[PDB]
Amino acid sequence: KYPRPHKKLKQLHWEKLDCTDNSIWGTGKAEKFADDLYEKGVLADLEKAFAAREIKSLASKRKEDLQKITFLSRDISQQFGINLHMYSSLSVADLVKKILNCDRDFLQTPSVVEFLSKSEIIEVSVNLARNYAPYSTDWEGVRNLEDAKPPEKDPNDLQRADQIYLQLMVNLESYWGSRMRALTVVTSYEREYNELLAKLRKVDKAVSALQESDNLRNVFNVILAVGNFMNDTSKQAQGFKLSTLQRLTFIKDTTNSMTFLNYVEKIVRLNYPSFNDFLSELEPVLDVVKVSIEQLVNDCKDFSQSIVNVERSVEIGNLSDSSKFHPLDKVLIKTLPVLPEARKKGDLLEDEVKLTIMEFESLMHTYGEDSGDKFAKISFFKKFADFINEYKKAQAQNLAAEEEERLYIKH
Amino acid sequence: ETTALVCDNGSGLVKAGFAGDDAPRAVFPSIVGRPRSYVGDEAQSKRGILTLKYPIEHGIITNWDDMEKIWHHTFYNELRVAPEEHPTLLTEAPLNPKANREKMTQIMFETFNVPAMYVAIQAVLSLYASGRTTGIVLDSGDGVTHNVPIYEGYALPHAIMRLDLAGRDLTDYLMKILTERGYSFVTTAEREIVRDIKEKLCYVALDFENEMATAASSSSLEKSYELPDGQVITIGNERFRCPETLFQPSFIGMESAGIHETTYNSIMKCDIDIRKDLYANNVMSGGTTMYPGIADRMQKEITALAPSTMKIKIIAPPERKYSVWIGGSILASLSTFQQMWITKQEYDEAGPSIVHR
Ligand SMILES: Nc1ncnc2c1ncn2[C@@H]1O[C@H](COP(=O)(O)OP(=O)(O)OP(=O)(O)O)[C@@H](O)[C@H]1O
Ligand SMILES: [Ca+2]
Repeated sequence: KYPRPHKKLKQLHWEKLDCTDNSIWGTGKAEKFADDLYEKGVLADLEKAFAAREIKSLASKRKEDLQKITFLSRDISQQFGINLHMYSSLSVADLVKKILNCDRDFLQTPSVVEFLSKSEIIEVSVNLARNYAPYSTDWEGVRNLEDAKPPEKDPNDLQRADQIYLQLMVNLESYWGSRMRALTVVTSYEREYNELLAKLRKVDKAVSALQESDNLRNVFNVILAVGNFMNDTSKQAQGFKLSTLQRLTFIKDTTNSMTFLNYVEKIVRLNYPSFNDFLSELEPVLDVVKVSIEQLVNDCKDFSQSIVNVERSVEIGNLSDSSKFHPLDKVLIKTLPVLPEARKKGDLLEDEVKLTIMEFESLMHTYGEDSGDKFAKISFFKKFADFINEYKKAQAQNLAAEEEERLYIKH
Repeated sequence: ETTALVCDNGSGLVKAGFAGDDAPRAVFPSIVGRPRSYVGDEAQSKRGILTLKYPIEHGIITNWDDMEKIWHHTFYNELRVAPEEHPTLLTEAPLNPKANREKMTQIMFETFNVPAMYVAIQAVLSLYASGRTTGIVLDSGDGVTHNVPIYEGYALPHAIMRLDLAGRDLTDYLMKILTERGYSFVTTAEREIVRDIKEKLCYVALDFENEMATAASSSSLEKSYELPDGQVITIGNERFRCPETLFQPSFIGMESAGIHETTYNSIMKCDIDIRKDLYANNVMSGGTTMYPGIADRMQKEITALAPSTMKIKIIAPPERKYSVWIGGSILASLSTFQQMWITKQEYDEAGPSIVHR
C-alpha cells in the first residue's frame, strides 16, 4: 500500500521497534503523511534530493591473485607481503632477480635479510614440497635463464605470494639455508663484532676494577675483623664467602637504629676514609650486573664458528657448485669479497674471549667462587653490586643521620 | 586502473596519502577553525576570530561536526582526490568504542560515496611495517600513548596499556622551564614554534644522575635556535630535560607509572607463553618515541627492569612517526587482503553495525 520511488534512495539505517502494542505507531498516522506528502508534491523532490548515486568498483588486478592456487597459510602468504612490502610494485620475477642478484637495497635492510633466513620460512616439508614439484626446477648445470624451462605443470596458477616461496625456498632449496647464513654474515659480521667486543670490554673493565682495588679487599678485611671479634670461638674464621654480604643488613644494633652495615661504613670513613674509593672505583661492575656472562661467551663462540662455517660451505659443499646457483645468485660475487677479513676478526674475538674468560674465572676462584658452578659463574657480580648499594645506602643513612645529630645538638 | 588512500587520524597530526607509497603525500594538524570553517594549517594564521578545535582528544574522536571537516579537507585539498573513485583506510585508537567505529564509517559512506573502507587499529598497523606480526608496540604520538601487546595481527584487549601522557603534554612542560630561564615563550606563536624546539633538537641522555652533571658541572650541552624574530635563543640542559617525562611521569605532577615501566607491567598482563617474543619484539610508534636518543635509552631501562636472561631487541623504524600510517599503505597495497573491505553495498544493506564484523 506504500508509495515508492523510481530510482534507489539514500537509506535511513534505523533500528525498528517491533511490537506496536501501546506505542504511537499503530494509530496509522504514519499512513496519512504517507500518501499525503506524495500528492502534496513533497516526496517527488525528497526523491530527487536523496537519490543514491551510483557506486564505482575497481582494483581487480590484485583481487584475482585470490582465484589462483595457494598452498601457503594465510599467515605466511601474509608475512611475505609484509617484509617484501617494498618490492610491492615489482612483478613476481622482477623482484626475485633483485634478490638473487643481491642488490645493495635488499642487503641493506636486515628486516628482509632476517626474514628470508627465518627457519619457519626456509624449511619445506615433503607434504609441502610435493605440492610444488609440478612447477619446480633443477638448475643442475643450467647457465642461462631460458635453458631449464621445463614448466611441465605451470606456476602461474599460484598466488603471487605463493610463487616467491617457490622460485626461492623451493627451487634453490638445496643451498638457500647456507646462501642466507652467508649473505647475512656478509651484511652483519661488521657491527655484529664491535657489538660483542664492547659487550666483552664492559666485563673486562670491571673484572679489572675488582682485580685491583686494594681498597675493597681491605674493607672486607675490616669486616672479617669485627666479625671474629663478635663471633665466638667455634665461629672464628680466616676468611669468608660473598654469600656473607647480603646478611650484614640483618644484624641490627641494640636500639635498632643501626644496620651492622652502617657501623662497618661509619668505621671505615672515620678511621680509614682512605677506602671509600671502592665506591667509585668499582662502579664499572654495576655497569654489567645483569650481563649473562655465560652467554656473552657463547654469543662469541657463535660469531666466529658461524663464519668458520660460511667458510666450510664455500668449499666442501652447499656453496661450491656454482651450477645450482640459479644463474643470477650473485652471492659468491658478494660473499668472498668479505669472507677474508670477516674470519680474521672471528679468530680475533676468540683470542680475546680466551684472554678474558680465563682471567675472569681467576678473579672468581679468588673469593672462592668455582669457575665451574653455573651460579657463582654469573650471580657473582650481583653480590658485589648488591653489597655496594646496600653500602652506598648505609653510607647515606649514616651521612644524613649524622646531620640530624648536629642540630638537635646545637638547637 | 586502480588506487587506494590511507588516512591515519590522530590527536595532533592528521597524516594521509595513497596506497603503495613511501609515506603520506600530505600531513597537517587536527585543528578546526570556526568564528566566535577553516581547517588544517591555514588555521593558526586565522586565530582569534575562529576559536580552535581539536576533533580528536587522546586518540578518540570527540567532535564529529569538525572531524567530518578534516576528512573533507584531507581529500579535496591535500589530496585533490574526490572520494567515490577511492577505497579508504582509516585508523582508530586501541579500544575505540564501537559507537564511533560506526559514527566513523557512517560519515564516510554517507558523506563521501566511498566505495569501500576498513578501519585499522593504530598499534598493529604500526608493527606491520617492522615486518613482524606480533609483540608489544608503543604508539606514542601527541595526545595519547598506548602500550599494545600483539600476536599475529591480534591485539590483546585485556593487556593494552593506555596512558594519557604524550605530545602536547611534553611540548608543554618545556615552555614551563624555558621562561623559568626567563624567555619570551608564553604567547601562542611563541609556543607553536617552541614545541619545535622539542622536534628539531631535544634528545635524551641515558641517565640524569650522570648527564645532568654536564652543564651543572659543565657548559658543553647548549645549542641555539633562530626565532622568526631573529633574536636567537640558546638552549641549555634542555634537549633531554623534558622527554625525561615519559620515563619520568612526575615532571608535570603526573603520578603516572612510566613508559618503559609500562611496556613491562603491560606484558606481564598477557600470558607468559608469548612474552619471550613480546620482549624480543618491541616495535615503537611515531611522535614522542622518535626524539633522538630514546631508542636505546629505552633499551637500557627496559633491559634493567626486565630479567637477566631475556632477549630484549627494541626496534625503532626509519621514521615510525609514520609507522602506523606506513603499515597502513602496506596492508592495502598488499592487495590480496582485499577481502577485508566493506563495500558501500554491504553497508547500504546492514549499515553501521557492519564496520564491526
Ligand atoms: N620529529 C619529532 N621528534 C620528536 N618528537 C616529535 C616529533 N614530531 C612530533 N613529535 C611529538 O610527538 C607528537 C606527534 O606524534 P604523532 O604524530 O604520532 O601524534 P598523533 O597522531 O596525535 O598520535 P596519537 O593521536 O596517538 O597521540 C608531536 O605533537 C610532538 O609532541
Ligand atoms: Ca597516532
